[PDB]
Amino acid sequence: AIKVFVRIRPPANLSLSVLSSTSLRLHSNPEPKTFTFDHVADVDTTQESVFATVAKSIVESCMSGYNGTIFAYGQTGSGKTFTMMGPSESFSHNLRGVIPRSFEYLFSLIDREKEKSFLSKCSFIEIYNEQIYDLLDSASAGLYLREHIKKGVFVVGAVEQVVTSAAEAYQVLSGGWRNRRVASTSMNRESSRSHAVFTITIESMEKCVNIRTSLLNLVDLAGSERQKDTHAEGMRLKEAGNINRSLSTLGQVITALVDVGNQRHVSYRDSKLTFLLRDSLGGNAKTAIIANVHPGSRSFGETLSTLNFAQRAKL
Amino acid sequence: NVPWAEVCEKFQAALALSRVELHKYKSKYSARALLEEVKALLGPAEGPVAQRAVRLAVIEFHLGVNHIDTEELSAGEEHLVKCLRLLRRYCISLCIQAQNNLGILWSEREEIETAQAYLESSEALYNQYMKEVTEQERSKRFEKVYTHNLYYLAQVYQHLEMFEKAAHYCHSTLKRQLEHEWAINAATLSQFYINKLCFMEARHCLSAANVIFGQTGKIHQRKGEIARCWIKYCLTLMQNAQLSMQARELFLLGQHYVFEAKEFFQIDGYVTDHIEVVQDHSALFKVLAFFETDMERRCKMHKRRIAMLEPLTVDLNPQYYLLVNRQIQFEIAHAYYDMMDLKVAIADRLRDPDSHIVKKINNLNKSALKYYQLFLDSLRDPVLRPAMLAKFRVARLYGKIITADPKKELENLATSLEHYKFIVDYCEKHPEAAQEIEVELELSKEMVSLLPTKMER
Ligand SMILES: Nc1ncnc2c1ncn2[C@@H]1O[C@H](COP(=O)(O)OP(=O)(O)O)[C@@H](O)[C@H]1O
Ligand SMILES: [Mg+2]
Repeated sequence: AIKVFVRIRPPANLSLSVLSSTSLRLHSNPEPKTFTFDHVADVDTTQESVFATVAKSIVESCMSGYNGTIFAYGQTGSGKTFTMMGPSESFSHNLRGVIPRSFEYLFSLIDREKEKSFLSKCSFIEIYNEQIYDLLDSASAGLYLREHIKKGVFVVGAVEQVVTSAAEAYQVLSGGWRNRRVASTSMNRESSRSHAVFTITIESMEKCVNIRTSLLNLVDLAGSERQKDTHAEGMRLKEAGNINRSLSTLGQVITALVDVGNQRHVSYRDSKLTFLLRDSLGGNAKTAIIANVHPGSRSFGETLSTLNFAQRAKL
Repeated sequence: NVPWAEVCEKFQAALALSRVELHKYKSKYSARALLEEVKALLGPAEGPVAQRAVRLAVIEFHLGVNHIDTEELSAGEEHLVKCLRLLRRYCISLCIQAQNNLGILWSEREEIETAQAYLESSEALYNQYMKEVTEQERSKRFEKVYTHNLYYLAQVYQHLEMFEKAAHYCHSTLKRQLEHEWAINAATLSQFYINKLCFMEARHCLSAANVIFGQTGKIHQRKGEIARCWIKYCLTLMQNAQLSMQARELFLLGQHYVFEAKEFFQIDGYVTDHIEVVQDHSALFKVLAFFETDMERRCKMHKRRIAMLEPLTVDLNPQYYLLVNRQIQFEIAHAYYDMMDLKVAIADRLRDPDSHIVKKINNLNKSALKYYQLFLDSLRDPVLRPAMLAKFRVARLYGKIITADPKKELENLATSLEHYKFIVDYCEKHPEAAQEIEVELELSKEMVSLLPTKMER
C-alpha cells in the first residue's frame, strides 16, 4: 500500500491547526475542512527526527531491494532546498542537508552489511525548457532519455561515477550543487522553472549474482507558477492567449485523455519527466512515499489543490 | 481627453512591452508595473466619440491581460463585467473581443456551471456573429480569434463529459485550421472513432491525414505518429473482424499495411512500440480464423513472431517485463489453446500417431505447460480474473492433453482441485467459467479414481 510521508516547512495567516501528527485541520474561507494523512510532519519536528524515523525506516526497508520512492517535491518556497541542499555552503551539521546524512547512513549500512559487490549509482540531472542537462559537463545538454533493456532507465548522454564513501559523495554533491550555484548564474534562472532530479540507485550482489535496487530521488519540479504539471482536476484549462497550433496540440492530447474509453495504459509520450517517474509510480516495488510539501497562505486555492493531490496520491 | 497621436503611442508602448516581455530576476514584475503605469496613464478618474468607446474596450482588454499576468483577476473581473455590461447596452468586433475576455474571466472563475452557462450564451453570440450581420479585408484576425474561441469552447466541452459534442466541434476546429503536426489531431479523431462504432468518417480522416502528410508544405515526431496510423489501420481491421465474428482483400490490405508497419516500426526503435507490435500482430494473427492449411501457416507465422520476440526479451527482464510478458504469455496461452483445438481437429481428420507428428504436438504441449509454469512463477509461491481463466486453462491442460503413461493425471487433477478449493476460500466470488471445470473436476475425480484401478494392473 501507499505510505504517504509528508514534511511541512514552518510558515513563519497560516489558517492551519494541527490536532495530531497524522491529521491536520485546515480552516478555509467557505467552510473549514479536516484533512487526514498517514504521516504529516510539523514545525516542531526536526530535520533529524524526519531523517531518523521517516528516512531511516524507509531506507532500511529499501535495503531489502524494493525501490521505496523517496522524493523531494514542492511549490515555490516549499522548503526543499533548505532541507536537502541547504541554504549555502557557509561543514555545519544542521545547515547541511539530509542528503549527506543519507549518504553516511547508507555507507554505514554498506560497510556493516559488506560481508562486483554492493555498487553505488548516483546521477544528477536538471530539466529546463524540456531539455536534459547534466551539471558535470557544460556540453552535456539535450541528452536524451532511454529506458534500457537492463530495466535501468537512464539518460543516454550521462556518465555516472562510482562513489566509495560519503565524503567523496559530499565532494561530488557539493560540486554538483556548486554547479547549481554557477547554473543559477546561467540560463537556469529559477529553481521553479527547472526540473532538477538527483537520483541515488544502490546495487547489491547477494554473495560472490542477483541484484537489489533502491531509488532515492531529489526532485525539484515546477513551483507555484501556473503553466505546467500536465494533469489537474482543478484547472484543466490551458488559459493562454497564444497560437492555437500549440494550444490545440495540448487540446488534442487532453482530448485523447477524453478518448481513453469508459485499464489505463499510462502515457509515455506526454512528458519525459513523468516517464523517468513512471518507473516509480505504479512500479513493482514497495510503495513507500517520502514527499516534501508546504502549505501556503498566499496561494490558498492552489495549496488546496495540492492537498487534494495528496488525497489523489492516497487513492 | 487623449488625442489620436497620444493614444496611438500609448497603444504602441503597451503592446510593445507586453509582447517583448515574453520572448526571453524580476522582469515580469516591472512589466506589470509598467502596464499599471499605462493604466494610470489612461486617466480612469454614435452619440459621443466612439473611438473613445473602442479605446476603453481595448484598454479593458489590456486590463484583463494585466490581471492574468497578476493571476488576481477579481477586481479585473468586476471591471470587465462592468465594461461588457455597458457594451451589452449597445457593432462589429467589440462584442467578439468582449466575448473572448468574458469567456476567459468565467473560465478563470473555475466553476463549471456558470462558466458553461456563459459559454452557451457565447455560442449564441458566435452564431449571431456567423450570421454575417486591415490584415486581409477584416478576415484574418477574425479567423484567428475564431480559432481561439472555438478551441476554448472545445475546452469547456471537455470540462463536461460531452463526448460527441466535443468531438464534432474539435473536428470543426481542425477543419477550420485546415482552411489555410495535424496528423496527431486526425489520429485522436480516429481514436474517438475507435472508441465509437461508426467507421466511415474514420476512414475519411485517415485519408485526410495521409493527404496532409503528402502535402505537408515545406520551404519531427512523425515516426511515432505514422506508427500510430498503422496501429489504427489494424484497429479498423480489428473492428471489421469484430463485426464479422462477434473479405480476402481486407486480409490482403491488412498484410500490406502490417508489412509497411513492421518496416516503420523497426526503423523507429524502440522499447514499448514492440509491445504494440506483438499486441496488434497477435490480434491480426488470432482473429483471422478462416481456413485450415493457411490457418496452420499463419499459426506458424505468429509462432515465428513470438520466436523473433523471444531471444532478446529473455535478456531484457524488468518487473515491467514480467507484467507485460504475463499478458504476452497469456496471449500465447490462448494461441496454444486454439492450436490444441486445431490439433484435435487435424488428429480427427488425419493420421495423428505418426512419430514426427506426435513428437511435434507433445513439444508444443510441453512448451505450453512450461509457459503455464512461468505463469505459476508470476505468483510468488515462495486483477485476478485472468488468473481464474488461466486456472481454468491449466486445469483443462492437466485434464486432457496427457498421452504418456497414465500416472500424472490423478495428481494433476488433485492439484487443480486444491487450486479450485484455494480460489473458493480465497475469494468467495463467482467465476466466469469455472463451474464447468467444477463439474469436470468432479467427473474426472470419479473416472480417475475408478478406471486406473482397472487399466493400470
Ligand atoms: N524547515 C525549515 N525551517 C526554517 N526555514 C526553512 C525551512 N525550510 C525552508 N526554509 C527557508 O525558506 C526559504 C525557502 O525555502 P526553499 O527550500 O528555498 O523553498 P523552495 O526550495 O521550494 O524554493 C529558504 O530561505 C529556507 O531557508
Ligand atoms: Mg527550491
